[PDB]
Amino acid sequence: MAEALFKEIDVNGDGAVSYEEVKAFVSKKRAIKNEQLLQLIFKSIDKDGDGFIDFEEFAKFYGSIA
Amino acid sequence: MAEALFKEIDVNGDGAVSYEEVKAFVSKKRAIKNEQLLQLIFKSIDKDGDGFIDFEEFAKFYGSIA
Amino acid sequence: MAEALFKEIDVNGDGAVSYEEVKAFVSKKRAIKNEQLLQLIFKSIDKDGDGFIDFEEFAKFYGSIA
Amino acid sequence: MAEALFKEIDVNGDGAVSYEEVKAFVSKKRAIKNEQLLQLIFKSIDKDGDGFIDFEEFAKFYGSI
Amino acid sequence: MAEALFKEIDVNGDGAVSYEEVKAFVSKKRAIKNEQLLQLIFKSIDKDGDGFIDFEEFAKFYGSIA
Amino acid sequence: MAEALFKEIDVNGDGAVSYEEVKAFVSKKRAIKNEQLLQLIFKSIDKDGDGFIDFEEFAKFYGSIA
Ligand SMILES: [Ca+2]
Ligand SMILES: [Ca+2]
Ligand SMILES: [Ca+2]
Ligand SMILES: [Ca+2]
Ligand SMILES: [Ca+2]
Ligand SMILES: [Ca+2]
Ligand SMILES: [Ca+2]
Ligand SMILES: [Ca+2]
Ligand SMILES: [Ca+2]
Ligand SMILES: [Ca+2]
Ligand SMILES: [Ca+2]
Ligand SMILES: [Ca+2]
Ligand SMILES: [Ca+2]
Repeated sequence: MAEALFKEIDVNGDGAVSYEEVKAFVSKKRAIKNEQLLQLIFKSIDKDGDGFIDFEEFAKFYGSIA
Repeated sequence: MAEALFKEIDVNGDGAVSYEEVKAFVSKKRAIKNEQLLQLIFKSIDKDGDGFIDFEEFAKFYGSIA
Repeated sequence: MAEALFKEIDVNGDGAVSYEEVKAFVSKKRAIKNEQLLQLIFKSIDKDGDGFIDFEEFAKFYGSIA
Repeated sequence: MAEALFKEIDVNGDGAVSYEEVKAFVSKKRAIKNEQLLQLIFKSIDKDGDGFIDFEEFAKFYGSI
Repeated sequence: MAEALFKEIDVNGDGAVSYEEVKAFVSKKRAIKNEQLLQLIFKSIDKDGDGFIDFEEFAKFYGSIA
Repeated sequence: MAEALFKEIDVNGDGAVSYEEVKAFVSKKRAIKNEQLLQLIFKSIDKDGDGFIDFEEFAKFYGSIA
């Protein structure tokens, strides 16, 4: 929704989005999306869900990128 | 023109472009392009040209993309 | 192979790949690839192999973009 | 909003987002973005707003970029 | 070292890799990688494995990306 | 140079660059730039300049990046 996005970009809440706030916001979103993708990928490799990739989980991932 | 393009990369003026000067140039050019693009987008949203994006301007922009 | 790669990624040598480890490795590898490509490009201009592009080399390159 | 977003990827209105609709939505969204950008760029070069870039306009623009 | 990859690129078996063979290979590999990634994302959201994202599954996804 | 560029973009030769012309050109130039880069890489691997990569050239390249 238009209103919430505005409030999030407007960090100093003065009701004017500056160029610097736009730039910060775009960088922040890009960072968040890249971190989300990497976690999604990690969780896909970590079959047994324990937070680590063992050598057998790894080996399976690696043969399968084909 | 040839000299001018070389001089732009050769930031310490020694008449030779080092590998670090190439890397720095490739970064600077990419950063300039991204600034230019972002500034252009910004200016397109900033309908009254006052250097800031107000909620009204922001709603008009959000609405006309999706 | 998978083995060597697992070892490379497992920087702390504890036999497990952590998410922090995956992040480090992805950043490392991205950086290496960029550096390889920029080196390959630089080497193709640096015709005498001395580690600098001189103006003559530059003009041979600027001259040839066809 | 999750419904708004869902209802948009779900092109055929069957309440199910297929893999093909994901792939199409991703492509569509990429296309629209690029077109919008190219529109802005063009407009920025076409100072007099006549719908064409003349060599005078192209020359200015070739200045900065 | 490199033999399997060279043979995979060298599609006509002449013991040479041509520019067109390299190009066809790079495109082929890029197409498969983009497919594997998008499939991975899809599958992570399709929790019941039925090949569709239903509204519950999607809301869990979109909610989970904050 | 600029006029050479402008004339190249002005496909219909009417002295004006249209929006359709700009679109046509961006796709063209994108394609050209991607070919040019792949070409530069290829040429760097093809040490003997016969226009083909033989196995000993390929192995050398592969080793250099491994
Ligand atoms: Ca503000
Ligand atoms: Ca695990
Ligand atoms: Ca220098
Ligand atoms: Ca304004
Ligand atoms: Ca104002
Ligand atoms: Ca470890
Ligand atoms: Ca040199
Ligand atoms: Ca559907
Ligand atoms: Ca004009
Ligand atoms: Ca061949
Ligand atoms: Ca499902
Ligand atoms: Ca024309
Ligand atoms: Ca050769």
